[PDB]
Amino acid sequence: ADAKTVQDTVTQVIEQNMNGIDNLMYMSSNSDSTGTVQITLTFESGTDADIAQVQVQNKLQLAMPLLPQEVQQQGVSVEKSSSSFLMVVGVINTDGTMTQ
Amino acid sequence: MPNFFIDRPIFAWVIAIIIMLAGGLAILKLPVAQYPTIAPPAVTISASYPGADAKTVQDTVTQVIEQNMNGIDNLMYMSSNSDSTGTVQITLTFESGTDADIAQVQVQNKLQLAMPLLPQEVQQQGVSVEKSSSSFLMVVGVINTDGTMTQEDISDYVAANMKDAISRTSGVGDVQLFGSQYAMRIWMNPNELNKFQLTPV
Amino acid sequence: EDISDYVAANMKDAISRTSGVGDVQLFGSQYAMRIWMNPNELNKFQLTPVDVITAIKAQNAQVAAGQLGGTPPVKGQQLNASIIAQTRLTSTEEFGKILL
Amino acid sequence: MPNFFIDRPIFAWVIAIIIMLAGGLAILKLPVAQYPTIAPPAVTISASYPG
Amino acid sequence: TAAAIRAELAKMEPFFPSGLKIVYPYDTTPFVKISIHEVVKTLVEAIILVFLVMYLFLQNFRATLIPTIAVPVVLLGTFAVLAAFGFSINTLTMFGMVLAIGLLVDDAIVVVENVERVMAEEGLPPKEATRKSMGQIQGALVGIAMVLSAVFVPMAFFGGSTGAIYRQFSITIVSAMALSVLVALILTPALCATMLKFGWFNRMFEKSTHHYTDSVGGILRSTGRYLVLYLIIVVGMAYLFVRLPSSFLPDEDQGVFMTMVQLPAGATQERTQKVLNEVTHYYLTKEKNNVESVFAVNGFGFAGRGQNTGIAFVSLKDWADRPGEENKVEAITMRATRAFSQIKDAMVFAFNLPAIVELGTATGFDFELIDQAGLGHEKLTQARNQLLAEAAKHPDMLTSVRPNGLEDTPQFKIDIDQEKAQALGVSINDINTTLGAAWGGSYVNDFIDRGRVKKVYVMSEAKYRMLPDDIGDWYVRAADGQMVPFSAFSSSRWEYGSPRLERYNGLPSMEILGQAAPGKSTGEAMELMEQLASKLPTGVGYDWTGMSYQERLSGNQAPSLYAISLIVVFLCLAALYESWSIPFSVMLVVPLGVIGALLAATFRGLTNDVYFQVGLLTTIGLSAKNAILIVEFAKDLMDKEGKGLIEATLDAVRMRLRPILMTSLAFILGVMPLVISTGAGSGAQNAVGTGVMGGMVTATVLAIFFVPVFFVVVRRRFSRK
Amino acid sequence: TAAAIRAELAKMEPFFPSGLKIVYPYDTTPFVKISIHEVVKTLVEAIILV
Repeated sequence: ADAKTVQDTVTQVIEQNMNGIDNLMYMSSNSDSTGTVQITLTFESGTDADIAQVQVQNKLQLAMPLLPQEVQQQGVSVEKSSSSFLMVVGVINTDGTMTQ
Repeated sequence: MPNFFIDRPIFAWVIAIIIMLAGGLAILKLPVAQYPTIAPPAVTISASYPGADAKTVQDTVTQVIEQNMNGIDNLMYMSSNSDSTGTVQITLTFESGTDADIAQVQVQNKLQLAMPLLPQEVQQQGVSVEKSSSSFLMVVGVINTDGTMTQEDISDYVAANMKDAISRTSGVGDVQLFGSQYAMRIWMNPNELNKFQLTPV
Repeated sequence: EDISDYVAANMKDAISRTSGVGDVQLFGSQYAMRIWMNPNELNKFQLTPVDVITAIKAQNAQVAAGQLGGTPPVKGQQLNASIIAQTRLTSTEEFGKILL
Repeated sequence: MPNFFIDRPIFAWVIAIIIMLAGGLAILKLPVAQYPTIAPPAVTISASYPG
Repeated sequence: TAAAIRAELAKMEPFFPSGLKIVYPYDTTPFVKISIHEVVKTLVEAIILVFLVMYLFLQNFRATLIPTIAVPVVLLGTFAVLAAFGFSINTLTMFGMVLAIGLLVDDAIVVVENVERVMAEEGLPPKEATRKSMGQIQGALVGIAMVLSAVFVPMAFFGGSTGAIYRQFSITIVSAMALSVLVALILTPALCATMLKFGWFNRMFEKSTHHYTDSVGGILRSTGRYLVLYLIIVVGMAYLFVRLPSSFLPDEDQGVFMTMVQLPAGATQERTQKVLNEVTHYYLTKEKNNVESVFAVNGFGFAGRGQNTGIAFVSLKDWADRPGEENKVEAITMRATRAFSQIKDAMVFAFNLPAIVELGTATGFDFELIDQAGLGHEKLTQARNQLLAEAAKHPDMLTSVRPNGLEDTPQFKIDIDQEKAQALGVSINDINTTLGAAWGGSYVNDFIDRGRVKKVYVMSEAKYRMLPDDIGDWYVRAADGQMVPFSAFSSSRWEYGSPRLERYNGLPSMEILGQAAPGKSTGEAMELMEQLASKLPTGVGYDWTGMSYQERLSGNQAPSLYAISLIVVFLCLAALYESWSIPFSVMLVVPLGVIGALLAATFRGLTNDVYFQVGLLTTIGLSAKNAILIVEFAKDLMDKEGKGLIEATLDAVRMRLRPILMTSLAFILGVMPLVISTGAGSGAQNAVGTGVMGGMVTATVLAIFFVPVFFVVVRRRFSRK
Repeated sequence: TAAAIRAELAKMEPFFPSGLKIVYPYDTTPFVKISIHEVVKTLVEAIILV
């Protein structure tokens, strides 16, 4: 894709719909040139995470009808923001047989 | 007993004071809501089918949604009612006490199962589920003093720029818009489409 | 398969929306508008259920139609009403008389 | 404790009426069933996509 | 939420086009905001009158600074406790403070008011007095409190749309009364052993006291007329009690209302506006001394969009600018409707939404009229039509039965011939789309407007879609390229269809609103309706939803509760005096107070609203508290003394004067404002205020010469034979 | 919930077609109602022996 062809096919749209969701602080969003769209949404101090992720998510569920078919096939996931935790096992091959 | 503080005061003269800050603090942060909550929760799916028409809205969407509404705890009644302005509103009054977050959830599981049967046009239209009072919190006036813009220009400004965050602000259960945001409009003409041998298709 | 229909489309909905009443599995099946293909007799007309389906699909469907005195009207306008267009087959005679 | 009440039994007796009076209403608008919530909760997903 | 909206907006303001202001039509926020704070003013200020009464009776500073600094301690503590209890500040939870400010001035008075005597017994000893006074008083404070609880708590034990409204008074006061007793065993004792201690002036009471102490006992003697006088004053209430009608919450002037304007089905947008205007104008011109703004909105259905309804948010002035009931939302909106329903050919009308009444007392009933069998729309119309019909013949009782705006309008079929069309090589698809693209909009996909994705719709220029003869313009290219016109594969015919389909609970329904107006009982109406709702052709069921759901459900008998309160006020009392007989001395006051209140409430135009029970329980109980201390001093000044018969009652009713008259005039003169109040939130204030003040005076004196009789009447008539 | 089941079921009879019965086969509710009479009775009857 690319940023416009993503910001206007998907990140918008999607985002014109985060309305309804409870305790929300603010919401930013990326649209870069590789087909990716992150759209994290930080929420007031101790709001229940399990319940915010619902609605956020739950409320995505109504924009999909307006996402384009290329995207709804890859599927939009929703999850809880942590990107760096517990341990990270690595599996290498030290005899050039297996590739990435 | 009293005796204690009778001889030794300044130990009662501090209870009172602590006790007082107690309600000092507990006032800074006590919710001054209007009055207690007494109204049962109510969710409302509400779809819409462009210039469809009442029997058509409803034999084609409303029954479809209703049918699918079950296993929903604490539900007193539901009541579809839906206009021939191409437009539906199903409002489910849950019990009293019921956790609105959840009902709102519960509802959208089952409604989810209907999405795949609605008419595409009802889909793309955008179908929605909410949890708010019927009666309006407050109205927000948007007026143009220079007269430098029109009605149509405002309902735009307003949608492009202000609904957006309102719609999205905790406790803003539902925003209506007293107008409409703009859209490219292709007011066709038949005699022409006719001349050049063209159909809206 | 006469009463099953009754309970299903006359009583299963409220019961299952009844208080305390969790899930509610029905012994029996609501009324379908069952159309039974005939193999040789379909053949007798150079016709596959494909055409059959085709038919059904345009003979028996609802169809939005707009409104005389539409949404924004010309300065004057008095008359305003819907425009019921094509529509669903409620009987079984029609399902019988569909034009293949 | 005793020595009071034993001297002053109305009050005593009074306490005994209240408890009973109080509770024993909670018999008239207290739930009833066989077992309370005993089994653990379960949840079920349900797919179903043609033969 | 309103804080946030209003500041969200804030972040906007700096960036919109040129001359683009946010004005502020109908907002409900500030009234709540002013409202609970107009009540705050009351407490704040009634802590002042109480400081002055605690003066004309005491005449010191620092000896006054002590009982007046009690309530403010107690109150503040309540707010903490409230918060503890996950509750909020709001009307109920405040009046319950106000009504409670009785229960605080008193408990303080009482104590210092007693260490005031005994300083007429011990020459000059502060600590000795306050201490001595305690003990011979401390286990008495504990008990009242342990017994007033019950004059409160058995309410807010009957739940329903209501109950939770009572639970707020209940809790507020059950506590905050408890804090009273901790202040009482902590603050008020010491501190009044810290800073404690006109011939035609002072001498007023004292001269007029013996005159009281004389007039007593002497009573009911060579004419037993007084013990009869009770049975009179009693049968006194019960009458007036059934005469005084009851209500939930007294509707108030929030400073804002709205006006409906639903024309009949199929009107035009352009007409709908006409009606709106005029409303917009009437308010503008006429009641312009009141109507500060008018946000006219047309197309906006309260039960769903429509070219035939509209709404008007009207917004008043600062109340303060609109004195007397003529400038009340009630009157404003009374004549406002008479003016409409005139010159208006549509069912216009204005009304003030009932505060706290998210359905509680919307007065009347919803009767959804369901189609229980394969019936259908037409039949059902009919079946309603009948039930609606009879409704009319029984107007004997107060009724006003009717539907909601699903009146069937003319529709214009257009029946496509799938043969002629394929016969002409037209597809059905191509047709459908053309029909309902030009006549029904269609939104193809999304263009972009200055960096905001927006919608794109194809549709017919208005002028080529306005009457059935335009369906004459659309041709449609066939597979031979020949342009073919609808009137070639189709044909149209007017008919009747419905602009709304109701369903209720999955079955087709039809809503029938209706009330039993002034006269009969909301339970008759229902009854009646149910009655004629069993005729209508076979297949037609019915049901309640809404105010009527909650009628047949949520009514958890009061008296049936308030009895469990007698039993507990008694066993407590007994408990306290150790006598299965002394306590009637006190329970018997009950009437002497509600005698005042079921009056004044009848004298003023008032009801049995809440706020009446609160000001009914706050006396019923307070009254029975000053009565304890005047039945406690006997059995004591009797059982633990050289005295007895009337010698008991003697210095008892004698000592119970200064305190009574002081509290009773500490409260009353305090609730002053409440009674005749300005205008904002008045509703609430006035009703609180008239029920108390006029039920205080009526159990202060009319009880002061009256308990004593009881007491004697009580135990003397238990030693008879 | 059984009390609502039947309560609703009462609502949908007045309209039943020509001759339709609502037999109540398999129900584990009369059991509860009993195994509570039993204990509740052995209670009074406990209270008696002591």
